[PDB]
Amino acid sequence: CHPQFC
Amino acid sequence: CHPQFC
Amino acid sequence: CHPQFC
Amino acid sequence: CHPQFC
Amino acid sequence: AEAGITGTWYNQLGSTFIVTAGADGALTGTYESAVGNAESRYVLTGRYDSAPATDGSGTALGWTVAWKNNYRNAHSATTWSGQYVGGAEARINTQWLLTSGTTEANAWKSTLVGHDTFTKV
Amino acid sequence: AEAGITGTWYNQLGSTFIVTAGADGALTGTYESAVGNAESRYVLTGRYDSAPATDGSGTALGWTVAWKNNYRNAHSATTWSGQYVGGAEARINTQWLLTSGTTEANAWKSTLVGHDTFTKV
Amino acid sequence: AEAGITGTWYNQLGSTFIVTAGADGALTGTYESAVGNAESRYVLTGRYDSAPATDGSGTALGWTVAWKNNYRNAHSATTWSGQYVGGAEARINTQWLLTSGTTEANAWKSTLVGHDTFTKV
Amino acid sequence: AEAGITGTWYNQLGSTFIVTAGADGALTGTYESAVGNAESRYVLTGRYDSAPATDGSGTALGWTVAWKNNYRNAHSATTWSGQYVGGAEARINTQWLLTSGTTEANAWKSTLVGHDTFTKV
Repeated sequence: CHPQFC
Repeated sequence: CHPQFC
Repeated sequence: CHPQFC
Repeated sequence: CHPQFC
Repeated sequence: AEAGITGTWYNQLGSTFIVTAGADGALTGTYESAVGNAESRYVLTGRYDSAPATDGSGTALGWTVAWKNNYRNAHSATTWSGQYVGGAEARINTQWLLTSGTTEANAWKSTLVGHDTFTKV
Repeated sequence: AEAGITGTWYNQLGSTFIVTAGADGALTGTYESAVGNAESRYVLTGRYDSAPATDGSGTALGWTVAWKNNYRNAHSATTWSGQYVGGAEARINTQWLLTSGTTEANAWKSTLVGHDTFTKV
Repeated sequence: AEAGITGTWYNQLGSTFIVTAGADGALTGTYESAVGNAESRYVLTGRYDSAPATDGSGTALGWTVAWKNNYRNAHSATTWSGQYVGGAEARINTQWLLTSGTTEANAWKSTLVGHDTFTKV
Repeated sequence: AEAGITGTWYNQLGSTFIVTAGADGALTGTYESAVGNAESRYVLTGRYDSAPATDGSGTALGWTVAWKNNYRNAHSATTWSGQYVGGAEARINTQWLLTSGTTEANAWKSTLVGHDTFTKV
């Protein structure tokens, strides 16, 4: 649940 | 006018 | 241990 | 002679 | 997969390819960079990885076109890497790499990167 | 080119491929991810663009390996894009794309990028 | 350019960034990976190349986000490279690279590639 | 990290950059594409993600250079994405993206990809 999208 | 698209 | 290198 | 290398 | 991949695919810009997915991982066909003319037509070859899917995964695949035929020799080749997703709106989403043959001075500027989506419609 | 490409190639990390360059642009052979074992062995297929060179240019090429054989099915495929340069120290310089089959939630993290150089020694 | 770039941008997936384009090539602001929460918020910094355009060219630019703030430290950074195109439907089209910090064994799988388009609406 | 990153770095081809890593994730300095001349010199800006490491991981980072100064305006920008690894032979391994401003007809050929390693020596 990476920072970039979540 | 490269092969890929033209 | 992907196929590519291992 | 792009900026990056030249 | 396989039967799903076999057929005609179209991108946003007017290019078409036709592919047969063979029983042991083979992908063969022709890429036509413009749907009209009979040689904007170039040979394609690639591979796909078939597997039992239980969770709605795509099928990983790739192919190469070298840009030479009876009418043109562009001194370059493209590889597309991506995945097939089936269903009512089946698509193939790809990223690509185009390399041109250069002198060694120019080698650092030899490869472009981009992306393409193909649909059956 | 052609006769120049045909043979055995090695990278920095211990991988080997064996390729035949055929008369009309075909590239076929096997990639062995570790030189020892008889199946770290996978089928390869690709294309190269042959041309008259007067200025010491490389030859553009590409190939695909899907990561499935009788021992492993990794649900992924790699494409290598690059060029062959001949001579006393012939090499193939490449950039590559590895895509894995994902669910659609995970599609944005499906593709890795890197680079490889191959030599005859 | 400059005044054109300054403002709020949105992508297809729900992420937002806010940027000021400064007089001597500077780009500063915040990226919020989800429009709701006050820290999905991370610092951004980048540069743009301003020029006299007579032929409807885009403006080349880039920026970096490291994925650390008061709530999360993901041990990774993304760079976006692309161009701004203005008008009634102004957009920024980008390709990106995400690298994670790895051990040296894992270094070959450290970098993902993808693409994004941002609009004002 | 931080103190480790701060200093002068060199690549294989003759380029140099000088960077200060600041306490809250900031990276600032100058890239000189040729060590001689006082303007092959361009501003750089980026970010790094600092973390407690117990397993010999690299530190993820990125930076941007827009290719404009008092002597040249190349209508382009590069982003480098990678990681710092310290020690006796500290290096920064990167992949990069260079985008040029194009007309919309030419947008598909706007971005080159490559890679660079930097050392302190």
